[PDB]
Amino acid sequence: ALLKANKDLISAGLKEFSVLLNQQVFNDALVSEEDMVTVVEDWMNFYINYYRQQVTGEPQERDKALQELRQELNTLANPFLAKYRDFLKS
Amino acid sequence: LSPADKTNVKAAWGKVGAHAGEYGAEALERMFLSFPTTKTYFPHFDLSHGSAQVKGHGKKVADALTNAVAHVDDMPNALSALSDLHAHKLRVDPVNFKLLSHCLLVTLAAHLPAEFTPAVHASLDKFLASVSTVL
Ligand code: HEM
Repeated sequence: ALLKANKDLISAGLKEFSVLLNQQVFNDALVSEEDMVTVVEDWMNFYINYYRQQVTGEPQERDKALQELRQELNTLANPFLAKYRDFLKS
Repeated sequence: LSPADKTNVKAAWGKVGAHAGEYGAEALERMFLSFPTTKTYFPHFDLSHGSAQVKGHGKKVADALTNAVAHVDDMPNALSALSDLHAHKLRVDPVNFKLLSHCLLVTLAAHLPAEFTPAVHASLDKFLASVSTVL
């Protein structure tokens, strides 16, 4: 109920975000858990600041679309961080 | 790197790397800030007296990626070879090498909000992560 326009926009960034996440090769990270978080948050800031110019509508709905996106980007990032988290012990 | 992945890199870099050479000192700084760890040692560029070296360096990064991206088909070990040079001769830890690429991609997302698209970033990130050694 936010807008048939930004509704799909948010869906696009989450697909694009998955191919990004899914193409990651852990054997090639050598980055700590601490910095992997930084990297991912930069990737999310990135998408938000990107679609911030793509969201359409009025301010009320504007901030609303972004907020849902970030909520979703995290939902994908969380499993990612966990799997990577379980790349230390292993 | 699939035949399609390579076509996307050339496209991506084509439309976004034209001024990459101007973001040396900035990508370096983003790294020092976002990743403080890389800041404890860093005996490079003689920063104490300058910005000239990290600036010139920023040019080499862009030029190298340009050459490397233009030759993904024929010279798949360009980045690999370059990375080894840093890791084995220049005293540059592969993670700093990897992080500066990230901070360089971040800088570009800053300076080019409508060109630096999600797909443009994934297509470049995939190329940059192809720093292993190919055979
Ligand atoms: C984003 C990844 C990077 C790329 C693509 C890159 C590329 C290059 C290239 C093409 C050169 C010239 C090599 C030659 O002599 O033939 C160079 C030199 C050098 N790089 Fe990097 N580099 C990267 C990251 C880094 C990082 C993170 C550091 C650490 C501070 C670093 C430190 C140096 C140093 C000290 C030299 C010698 C510079 C000079 O005196 O010209 N590089 N790099």
